Amino acid sequence: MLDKIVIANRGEIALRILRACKELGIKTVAVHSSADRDLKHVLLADETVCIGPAPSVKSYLNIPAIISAAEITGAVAIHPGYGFLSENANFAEQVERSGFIFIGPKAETIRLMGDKVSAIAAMKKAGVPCVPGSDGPLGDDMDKNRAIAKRIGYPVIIKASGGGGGRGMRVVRGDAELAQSISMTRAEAKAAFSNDMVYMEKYLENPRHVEIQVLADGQGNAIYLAERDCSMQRRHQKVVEEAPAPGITPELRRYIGERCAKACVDIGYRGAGTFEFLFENGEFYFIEMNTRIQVEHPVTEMITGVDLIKEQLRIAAGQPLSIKQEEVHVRGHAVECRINAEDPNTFLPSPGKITRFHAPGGFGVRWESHIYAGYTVPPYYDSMIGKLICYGENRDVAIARMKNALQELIIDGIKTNVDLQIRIMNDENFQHGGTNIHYLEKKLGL
Ligand SMILES: Nc1ncc(C(=O)c2cccc(Br)c2)o1
Ligand SMILES: [Cl-]
Repeated sequence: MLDKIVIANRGEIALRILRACKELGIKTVAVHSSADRDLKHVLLADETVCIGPAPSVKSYLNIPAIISAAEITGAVAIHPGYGFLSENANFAEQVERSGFIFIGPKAETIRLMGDKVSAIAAMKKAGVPCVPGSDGPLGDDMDKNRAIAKRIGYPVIIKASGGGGGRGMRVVRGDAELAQSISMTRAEAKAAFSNDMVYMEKYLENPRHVEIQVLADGQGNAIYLAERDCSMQRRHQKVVEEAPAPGITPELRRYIGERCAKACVDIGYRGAGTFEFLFENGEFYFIEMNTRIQVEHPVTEMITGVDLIKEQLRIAAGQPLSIKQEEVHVRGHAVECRINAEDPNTFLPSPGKITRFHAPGGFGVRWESHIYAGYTVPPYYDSMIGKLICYGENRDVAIARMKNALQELIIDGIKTNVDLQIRIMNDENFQHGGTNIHYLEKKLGL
């Protein structure tokens, strides 16, 4: 087992990683900004290193400072969590070059998945179903670009190869808007990623977001741990996630899961990963792969019993996966509601001091958060302050427990989305299940 690790993150996920480390007897190093001295995981960590001032550029994105922290404490590995540097291939490369273990895949694999065009090409080669598309970058020849759109058939969507997560894209419904749509996507990608490469896909009107969780070790084992539906979104940010995805049969699960696991073997994947699919009319279409552990990982843990963070750490130490595919079984159902410190009318972050706090409890209730009474949510970071995860023997029980748990949850002193989450739980289309990626913004606009 890894002797000591740097937790290169903050808030709920840093606490999540800390708990996993403690369970495995791994010593913890909490690197934190000057604004995060009183984070719960920092207070619980074996060692702490302040790596810079509040702004993320000088702290949680500060590569030299994070690596120096690992050096000075005699740590052997770095867990990047999600966000920040978790998908930064240059960071992973530096970590390994500096002699530390990066908890994640090889840097080359991170780089591959950050290149949406080359990632699609690899998955298609591996036998994973992808969206009908350009199968390559679009050039400057508008005759060729029109020809690609015709072959695919309108409507189409232009996407940035350096983008992802709903960022950097526009829908084209005919020839008249094609040139400008390509030009604008190119410009925005250049400004945001210094990478103007763009590609084209068939536009799917009302798909669901269904993603497959994988784990792969260094012994050549690769498994899939069912799927999650993450369709409930505002401005491409997930609000509610659940596992398994409603309407997905064991046959479909097996079909798509086996292809994801096979792809992992082909590409030499290692660690946790997520294959994102658009799912429409009974068909899966690969769009992107995330290499990090994700925000929504706990719903998968609830239905499989697999502790995914502990698996990441076991994998990094050189241990094989603790479970085989034939030992992975979907049981029950889990729902996650993201708790955000946000204004209900503007949806802008609403930081400040929590005055009263009470977490829900009970059978099937899981609370993932660093927050406590008297804790100040800083303005410098993401609005998500907690995750409420409820499990039941079926979806209806999971939702019932979520409703009860949300009513027990007290967070005073700051504005939160608890009331919105309650509304969603009570929404008759959500209760039916299988709402598409556009549902929430439509519901709120009505
Ligand atoms: N082929 C394809 N269709 C839609 C998509 C998307 O990724 C997407 C996601 C969110 C919103 C919108 Br509009 C499109 O990709
Ligand atoms: Cl994430």
